[PDB]
Amino acid sequence: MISLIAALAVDRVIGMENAMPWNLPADLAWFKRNTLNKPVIMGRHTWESIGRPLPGRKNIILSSQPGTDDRVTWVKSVDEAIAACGDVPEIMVIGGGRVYEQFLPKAQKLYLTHIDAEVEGDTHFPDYEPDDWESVFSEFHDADAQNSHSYCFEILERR
Ligand SMILES: NC(=O)c1ccc[n+]([C@@H]2O[C@H](COP(=O)([O-])OP(=O)(O)OC[C@H]3O[C@@H](n4cnc5c(N)ncnc54)[C@H](OP(=O)(O)O)[C@@H]3O)[C@@H](O)[C@H]2O)c1
Ligand SMILES: Nc1nc(=O)c2nc(CNc3ccc(C(=O)N[C@@H](CCC(=O)O)C(=O)O)cc3)cnc2[nH]1
Ligand SMILES: [Mn+2]
Ligand SMILES: [Mn+2]
Ligand SMILES: [Mn+2]
Repeated sequence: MISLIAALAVDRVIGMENAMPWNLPADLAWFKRNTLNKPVIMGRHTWESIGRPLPGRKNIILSSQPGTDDRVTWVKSVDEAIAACGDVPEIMVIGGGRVYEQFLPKAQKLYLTHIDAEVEGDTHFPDYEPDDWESVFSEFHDADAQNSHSYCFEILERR
């Protein structure tokens, strides 16, 4: 099974200038809990944005060019990325925009955080078709002293 995990600001913005400008510790904790002990697939730009391997996960990087770091696994196509995960119950696709586009048609589950924040961005999560997806979990949180925007965790499953 393939799942996508992402945090979206208003208008599906996910990034600006190869960064995420907000800081929501509760959402990073949600990301870690839902990805730990699973393989994670990311594109090269997202690898550079994170800047280090994510511990406790098999890190698989898509790039058309040879890898430059043997602490992670480098692959050259979507099918190779999936194969490199082996026989696991759930593969997590962690972006960015171009990678989400390619894996969305193959995904059974979306883990989305909706952040109540207006962000100028240059990268968006794909338009998906709402009729294709059932909401199976949602949890709203008001802003607090640690998290400066309200946010909603949602899990959707392909109908
Ligand atoms: N809010 C969130 O949840 C979230 C999550 C992830 C990322 N982001 C943000 O998203 C932005 C990065 O997204 P992006 O769309 O620019 O880039 P991306 O999807 O992270 O990376 C694209 C790169 O991945 C490689 N690639 C993708 N598909 C491939 C394929 N089928 N075969 C081979 N290589 C492939 C290519 O690398 P080469 O050029 O080396 O061939 C391509 O240039 C940043 O702003 C980041 O902060 C946000
Ligand atoms: N909901 C969500 N939020 C995100 O921030 C996110 N980020 C990415 C890609 N970028 C990043 C950037 C940093 C870290 C990171 O530092 N993660 C630590 C945090 C642990 C914690 O804060 O409790 C990790 O070990 O996962 C992960 C992904 C992909 N999907 C996402 N999905
Ligand atoms: Mn092929
Ligand atoms: Mn197999
Ligand atoms: Mn806000």
